[PDB]
Amino acid sequence: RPIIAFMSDLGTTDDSVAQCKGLMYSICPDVTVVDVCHSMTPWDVEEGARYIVDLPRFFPEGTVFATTTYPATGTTTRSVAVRIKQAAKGGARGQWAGSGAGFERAEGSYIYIAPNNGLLTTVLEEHGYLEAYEVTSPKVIPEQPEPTFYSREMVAIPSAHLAAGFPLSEVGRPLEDHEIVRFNRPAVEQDGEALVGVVSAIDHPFGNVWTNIHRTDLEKAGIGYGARLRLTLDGVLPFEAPLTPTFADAGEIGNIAIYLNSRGYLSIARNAASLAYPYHLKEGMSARVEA
Amino acid sequence: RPIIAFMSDLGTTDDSVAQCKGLMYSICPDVTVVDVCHSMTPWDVEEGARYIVDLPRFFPEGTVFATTTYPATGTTTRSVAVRIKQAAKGGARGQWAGSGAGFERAEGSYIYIAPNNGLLTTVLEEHGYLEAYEVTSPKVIPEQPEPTFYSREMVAIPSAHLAAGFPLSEVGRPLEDHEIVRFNRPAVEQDGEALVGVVSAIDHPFGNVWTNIHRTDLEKAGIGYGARLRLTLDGVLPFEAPLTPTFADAGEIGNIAIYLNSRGYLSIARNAASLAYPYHLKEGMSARVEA
Amino acid sequence: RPIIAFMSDLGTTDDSVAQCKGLMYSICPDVTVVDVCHSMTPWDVEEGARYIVDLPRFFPEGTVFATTTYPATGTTTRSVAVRIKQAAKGGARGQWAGSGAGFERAEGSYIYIAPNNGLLTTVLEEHGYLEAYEVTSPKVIPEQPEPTFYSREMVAIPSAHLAAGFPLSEVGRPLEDHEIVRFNRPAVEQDGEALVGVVSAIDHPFGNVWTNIHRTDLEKAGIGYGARLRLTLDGVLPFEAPLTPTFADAGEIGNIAIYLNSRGYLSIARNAASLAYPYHLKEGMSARVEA
Amino acid sequence: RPIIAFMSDLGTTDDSVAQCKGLMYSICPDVTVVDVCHSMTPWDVEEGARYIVDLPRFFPEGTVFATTTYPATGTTTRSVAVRIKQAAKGGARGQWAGSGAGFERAEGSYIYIAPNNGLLTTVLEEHGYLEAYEVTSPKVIPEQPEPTFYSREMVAIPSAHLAAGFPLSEVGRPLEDHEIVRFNRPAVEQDGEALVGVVSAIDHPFGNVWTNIHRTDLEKAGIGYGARLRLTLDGVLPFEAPLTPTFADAGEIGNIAIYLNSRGYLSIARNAASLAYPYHLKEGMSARVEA
Amino acid sequence: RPIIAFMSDLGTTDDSVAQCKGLMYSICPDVTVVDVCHSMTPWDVEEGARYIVDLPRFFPEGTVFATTTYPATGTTTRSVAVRIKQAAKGGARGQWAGSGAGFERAEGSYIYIAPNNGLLTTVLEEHGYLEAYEVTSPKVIPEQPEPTFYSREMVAIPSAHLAAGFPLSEVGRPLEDHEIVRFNRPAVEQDGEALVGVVSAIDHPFGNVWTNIHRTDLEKAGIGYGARLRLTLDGVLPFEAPLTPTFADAGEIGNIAIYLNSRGYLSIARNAASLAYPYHLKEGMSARVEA
Amino acid sequence: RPIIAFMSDLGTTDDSVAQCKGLMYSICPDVTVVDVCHSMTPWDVEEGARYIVDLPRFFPEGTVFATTTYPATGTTTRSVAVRIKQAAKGGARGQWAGSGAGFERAEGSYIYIAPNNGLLTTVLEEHGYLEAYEVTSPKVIPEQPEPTFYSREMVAIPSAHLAAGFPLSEVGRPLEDHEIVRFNRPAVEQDGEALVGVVSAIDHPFGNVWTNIHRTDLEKAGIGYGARLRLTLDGVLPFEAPLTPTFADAGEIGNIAIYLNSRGYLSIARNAASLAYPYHLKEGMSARVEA
Ligand SMILES: CN(CC[C@H](N)C(=O)O)C[C@H]1O[C@@H](n2cnc3c(N)ncnc32)[C@H](O)[C@@H]1O
Ligand SMILES: CN(CC[C@H](N)C(=O)O)C[C@H]1O[C@@H](n2cnc3c(N)ncnc32)[C@H](O)[C@@H]1O
Ligand SMILES: CN(CC[C@H](N)C(=O)O)C[C@H]1O[C@@H](n2cnc3c(N)ncnc32)[C@H](O)[C@@H]1O
Ligand SMILES: CN(CC[C@H](N)C(=O)O)C[C@H]1O[C@@H](n2cnc3c(N)ncnc32)[C@H](O)[C@@H]1O
Ligand SMILES: CN(CC[C@H](N)C(=O)O)C[C@H]1O[C@@H](n2cnc3c(N)ncnc32)[C@H](O)[C@@H]1O
Ligand SMILES: CN(CC[C@H](N)C(=O)O)C[C@H]1O[C@@H](n2cnc3c(N)ncnc32)[C@H](O)[C@@H]1O
Ligand SMILES: [Cl-]
Ligand SMILES: [Cl-]
Ligand SMILES: [Cl-]
Ligand SMILES: [Cl-]
Ligand SMILES: [Cl-]
Ligand SMILES: [Cl-]
Ligand SMILES: [Cl-]
Ligand SMILES: [Cl-]
Ligand SMILES: [Cl-]
Ligand SMILES: [Cl-]
Ligand SMILES: [Cl-]
Ligand SMILES: [Cl-]
Repeated sequence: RPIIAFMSDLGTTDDSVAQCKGLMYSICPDVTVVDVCHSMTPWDVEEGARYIVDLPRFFPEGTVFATTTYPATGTTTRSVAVRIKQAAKGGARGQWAGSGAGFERAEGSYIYIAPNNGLLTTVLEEHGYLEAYEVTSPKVIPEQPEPTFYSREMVAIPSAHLAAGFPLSEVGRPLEDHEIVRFNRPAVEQDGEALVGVVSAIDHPFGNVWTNIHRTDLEKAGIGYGARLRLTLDGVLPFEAPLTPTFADAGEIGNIAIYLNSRGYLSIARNAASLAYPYHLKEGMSARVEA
Repeated sequence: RPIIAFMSDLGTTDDSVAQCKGLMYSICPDVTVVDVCHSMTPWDVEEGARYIVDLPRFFPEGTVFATTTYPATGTTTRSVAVRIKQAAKGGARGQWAGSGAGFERAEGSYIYIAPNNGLLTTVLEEHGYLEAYEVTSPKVIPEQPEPTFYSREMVAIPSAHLAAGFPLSEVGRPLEDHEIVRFNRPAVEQDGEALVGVVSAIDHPFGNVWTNIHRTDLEKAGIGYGARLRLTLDGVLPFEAPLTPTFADAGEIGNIAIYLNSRGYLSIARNAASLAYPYHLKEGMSARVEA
Repeated sequence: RPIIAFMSDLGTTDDSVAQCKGLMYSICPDVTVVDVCHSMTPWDVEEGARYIVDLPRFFPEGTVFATTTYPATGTTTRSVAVRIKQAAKGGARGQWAGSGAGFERAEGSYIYIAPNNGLLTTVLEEHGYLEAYEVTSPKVIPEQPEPTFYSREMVAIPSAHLAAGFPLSEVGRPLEDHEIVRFNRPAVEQDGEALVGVVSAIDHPFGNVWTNIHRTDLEKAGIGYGARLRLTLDGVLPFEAPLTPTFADAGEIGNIAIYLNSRGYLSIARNAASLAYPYHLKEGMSARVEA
Repeated sequence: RPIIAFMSDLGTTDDSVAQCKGLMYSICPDVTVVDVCHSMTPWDVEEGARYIVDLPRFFPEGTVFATTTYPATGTTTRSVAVRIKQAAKGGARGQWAGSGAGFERAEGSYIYIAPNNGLLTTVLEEHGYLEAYEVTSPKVIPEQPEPTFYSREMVAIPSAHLAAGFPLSEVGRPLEDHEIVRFNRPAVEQDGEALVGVVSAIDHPFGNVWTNIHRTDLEKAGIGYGARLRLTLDGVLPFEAPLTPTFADAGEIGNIAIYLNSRGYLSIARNAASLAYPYHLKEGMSARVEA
Repeated sequence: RPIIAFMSDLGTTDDSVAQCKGLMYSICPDVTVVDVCHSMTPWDVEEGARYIVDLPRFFPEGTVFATTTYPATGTTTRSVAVRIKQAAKGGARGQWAGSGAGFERAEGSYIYIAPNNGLLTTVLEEHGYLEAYEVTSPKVIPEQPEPTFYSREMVAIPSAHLAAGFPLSEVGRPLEDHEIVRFNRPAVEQDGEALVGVVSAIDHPFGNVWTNIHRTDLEKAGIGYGARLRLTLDGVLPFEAPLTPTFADAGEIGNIAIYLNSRGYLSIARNAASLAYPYHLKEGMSARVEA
Repeated sequence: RPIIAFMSDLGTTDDSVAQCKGLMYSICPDVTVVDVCHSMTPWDVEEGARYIVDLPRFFPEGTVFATTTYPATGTTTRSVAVRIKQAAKGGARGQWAGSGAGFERAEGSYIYIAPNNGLLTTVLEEHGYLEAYEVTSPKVIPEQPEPTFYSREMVAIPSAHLAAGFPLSEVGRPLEDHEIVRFNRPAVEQDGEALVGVVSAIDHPFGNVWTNIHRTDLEKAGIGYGARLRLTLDGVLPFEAPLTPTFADAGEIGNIAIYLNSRGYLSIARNAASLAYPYHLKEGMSARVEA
């Protein structure tokens, strides 16, 4: 029962992902391959990062995360394979996932394999890591890798060797911290009483609006449930709602809800209606909150 | 070899379904998770119902159906879990599904777990039920459920415990019939000789048109295969064809076929062309039929 | 550990695929069902063949390929089931898939089951076959098949039996070669010294442009890597670049790459930018290439 | 130098308007035909009234306003022709139009000729009338009018006669006030101290938002220039700004301006940027304003 | 008091029409320039013809029609200038236009000037002509015409000289009939009892549907006002209504009306709703009619 | 017979332009008002400039050009009224407009009145000017101008006083050169043998592609008709055609034509087909030409 959770930019409109899965079953016959999603904006490492950072706590320990967008495919670049440290609690409150008090996950229990292009930036900062390796061994990758399909050659193939029990430390040399590429994560700016950030994503298929203002940012300003907030979107939209746990707390259908989403971030929405879709609100718009 | 069949409004554009699956594999190591679909219109209980009602006869006995759109997520509402009575024949003819004479399914062989918001209305009407329970036991749900993710906390998680052998009767107290929420199903109206109903769904990806006029409505009007019919849509666009078993019976490509779809309902299409898409025909438009 | 790899025109918007899968697990409890894709243009047998021709070398031996668009559903037409001969190398170069030197596949190791409507044309061409059978036995298909769902009745259901070790030769009588329906794939012509083909596909989600001009057409025109090419699309949009192994060979982000794709065909792209989407480039547009 | 100012739902995509104009020049060789607009939503009598109510103070005395949407063309309905009383001041302030102190207009100086379908409702309200006649005389309309072109037959043709000095009282019998069809224009209500109206128009091509909240509603709520206002559109999008004379009062390009428009109504805009288009704001959406 | 009526494909999005007008006012100081329309599909001679054929009876005698789409601009081609014979009655009934009994127009009273590219095909068929000349004299056209602006050089300019009194016979040599280019007009075909033709135009801005089935085609089939008809469009969508003079005869708003439009052609609409726009009905679709 | 040629950003979808025209006929009863166009992108002074720079040679001397986009409406800014110097030849060759050798225009014969916002930048540089005045006199503008309608108050009103014969020098004080606001006109860059500029506009309704590379730029490189050119659009589209006078010179319909447009600028198009529309080519894309 080893598991590979597969997140790519290959789409679901042809056999690309299927080619990867075939090789995964060829290499690790008893594997379960779980699709994260294959629908990310290609080459957008910051977005792919979002789909992979919250994963470990939800999976049984020993799960391998094969995560890939590879614009540098067919170059001398090689992937990185990391064993993370903290599985890490998540959500609005910061807790373990599961029934009861949740399923506590041990440390050093998940492997991420990805292009060394910054895709694992937030995984590394939010979980830490115990070890990190360049993926170079002809035992886990092709000697002649397909120039335009490194998402298969350099992620999917070796992830299945790792899931079969190939020793992580044998995929290639240890990587020093600085050799692991990171993208810049823009910071939430304290601006007087206000916290100033950005709309980080539109929560599809609902049209909810997610910000990069985390619960840790809020509580450092002393903002918890009940706080009457002004959340200004796009510079000109001063929404006004108390912070509430969930959508229905806005009252009637269509009413504005300000809440902490399931990833732990300040968000805004309408109760059982779309906020973002009718007004064509977008990722990257400004987002400011204050009491 | 347990199965959970998972129908949600979570989409496939981020890791939401994957989080649910990870937890299901965590609780039930031997489980196969089968995706039904995740693309339904959020908060549309009637549409979600369409995707789940026809499923039992196709699945092995003991299958759990985890089915969720959750607009009341984070409120005091709790899920219902039901053991259905009859697996129920289906199709245009009413038969068991599978090779040969079909696979006959024993009574009481499927469980649905769902928000108690009306999603199971047509499940209960067409399959009946033997027992129904409120889902409240912290052995099957989180002690501290994520306010905005009840689809995972109150459906995916306890569905995996049920797959894993947790006694159905122990999830919570029994629910009496009037405690199970139901949506209203508009009836097919008789109008002299005409049967008057609705376009219930556009059949994607083909653009066939499905009505809520059932084969039983037709055979009580005396209408059977070979009958010449006038089927009028949106009030303005009429169509004339004999009633035929299939699309190619219309003759040339693009010719109007009027038929019974695989769910047992009167439908209209073009032979290997799209009907709905060029004329922008939509669900909710009226549908009138008469010999 | 039997595998069924499943390609259809059923979509992922309702329960259609799940109904097939449920019957697959019913017949073959052991089975792993792998989705290829379900998003193909309904009834486009050439597009469907594209999503299935390159699969075998990637999969474990014994894999059954359930591949289906069925616009003749409900007619006297019966499916064809074939055991292919060569797994066949693929790629820009022509190699076995996998780590190290790749994994060689024994001959006669895969079964395709599909409508006899030409969908397997390129599979048969590129792989050959050892045996081909009409699928008629009530042991593998329903005695009374659903008229509008032959993709389930005549492909999905019998594919699961074949995965379960049902003898291929026992599905029905042998089919002679002339009874296996084919489509004609237009040839790559020569206008003087230029190669005149077609855009065979837009490569989603990247927007890359794929032509029907194969490696072997290039090498018999004396076109090798490094050759400066003019490629004109749709008879008006000209593009110029060396033939290179990959996208990054183009240099700056956005620059034109002319390359061989992972399927072995002359393709054209922007480096980590979309070519097709901004210019609304389409499958079926002409592609001419000159040195 | 007679003038006919011409407003219709005829469009500018075929020869319809030119056919009317040709007949106008035929009857009144002297005439100047001025287009108001021909792009109104067909059959929307409220929108049409908007394009004609503010015209008189701008035009030379004696001007005939040929104003027409005619969804009842071809019926026994006959047009109404009225001589209005007050030319009426307009604008954000309420002034005469023109250079210096403006040009005063004598009373009873303009004729409107239109279908008796409510199109002149606001014209009659804001201008009053001295006389109103049914248009029936064969001297001014065709003996056998084109059934589908009453905008020409019953408005354009008789308007040219009236421009040519045909006696208004001789077009047909006097109409009593109750025989002149009106629409009801919804009032601006008061929810506590907030003013609750509607978006009356998107102001093309700028994308400005126009409400039905007039200067006089503002001044009887004690709202003057400089007052800080919260204006919410469609029940969810909030905007905040002082009431100012113009767009540039907002400051930076893109900043919210809340202002009185040239027609005298509370409006909202971005300064030299579009407000409506990015947010897909629409006529008919609710508008609430609070101090 | 001369008039030039100006129909072009120049659009109204820049100064192209204004340049033409300036020159027309320059040549003919006393002229009124009446815009017909400028929005026709460029290079569509058949569509351009529709906008000009019905015009003469509406205009004063001596009017010049300057009508131009010019794909052969800058070539050796030269315009044709024609004095038509009969002004021709029109409408659904066939009558003179105007008040009273209509304005009867004398023979030989209108000139059309146009590219000799077939634009005047239906002008000549319906009005006849008395004389036709090639436009070549440098007294009416530029000595050095702008290669890409023949609509101005070879139509607008000489149209103004003709308005200004330049002898028609002096523009260039006479053109014999076979020297005047004609487009082919597909005939209305008889098919048993049905009349089979085409959707000739969508009637913008309303979305009414116009066919090329003339009233004469109807009255030779015995069809008159009150006849119950089945009118089928695009082959698939049929419609049933009596033939009525106008829209409101269909009864309720949105009801199907089948009528004769103001150009004398069989048409189909909804009563004060759009037919074409919701169902995306287009010009070129087939149209079949029968009692 | 005085003429006002009116170019605004007011659109044609309401009565805005009509309000201006009414005041024009009120102030100058014998005026002819010619519409240039009212469809420019609001506040885009560089585009408005394009619609007004080529005008004078086409109009009779003494014509007044009322040209306006006024984002600074309701501020202390006042318009500028200029008498230009050279009427200026135009077109592919640089010639006078009209029949024969064209209509030669005297110097000092046209007045432009516009916002002092840079709209007259190219008018001034291509025609020069003899005098320039601030428009401030209450004899030609309102004492209380409508804050949001300066296109009427500050352009349309005083243009009609000027057309009536109000002395230009009496509208307000003389303006020094530096007080006349100019926008930056980016230069065509000589880059080796290449001329490097930009796509200046899409020529609607055709989809022709206009560049800012003028005939004077070309001939300074020695490029005339016949020159085999490479015109690279958008960095990646190396079109190849000889420079020819007109579209048809490309040969068959759809073929690429490179030519000098009627404004004197290097352009590219297809013969009687659209270049820009199918490929979504846009203003502001790079444009490079070379031999
Ligand atoms: C939000 N869904 C979780 C996935 C989400 N992308 C996340 O990562 O938190 C869970 C459930 O919330 C419900 N939901 C989502 N948005 C709303 C909303 N605005 N109002 C009411 N219910 C909502 C949906 O029915 C869905 O089943
Ligand atoms: C209709 N498909 C079943 C899924 C469908 N949503 C259902 O629930 O019945 C099965 C097969 O019917 C074929 N089909 C669907 N619509 C048409 C049509 N209009 N004409 C011809 N074939 C069709 C498709 O190729 C598909 O493989
Ligand atoms: C191309 N992908 C393979 C699937 C493809 N449909 C095929 O069948 O070859 C593999 C990787 O190539 C990368 N890729 C695709 N297109 C481009 C491009 N135009 N520029 C740079 N990288 C690209 C993607 O990030 C993806 O991870
Ligand atoms: C608003 N225009 C008047 C027509 C308007 N439809 C009305 O009836 O008031 C006049 C001038 O105001 C300017 N204008 C319009 N909207 C804006 C805006 N949002 N910001 C700055 N200027 C604007 C335009 O450039 C135009 O020349
Ligand atoms: C180009 N038209 C002039 C207006 C243009 N906006 C200009 O300012 O030069 C003049 C005539 O050229 C013809 N024309 C324009 N573009 C093409 C083309 N690409 N191919 C053939 N004819 C064309 C049209 O029919 C039109 O009547
Ligand atoms: C149809 N209009 C004539 C122009 C038309 N393009 C023609 O050439 O006949 C005249 C009047 O008929 C009315 N009209 C047009 N279509 C409809 C319709 N479908 N229902 C009711 N009234 C209509 C319009 O309001 C318009 O003012
Ligand atoms: Cl929604
Ligand atoms: Cl958008
Ligand atoms: Cl237990
Ligand atoms: Cl739509
Ligand atoms: Cl059969
Ligand atoms: Cl498109
Ligand atoms: Cl009548
Ligand atoms: Cl919209
Ligand atoms: Cl003369
Ligand atoms: Cl369309
Ligand atoms: Cl076009
Ligand atoms: Cl676009």
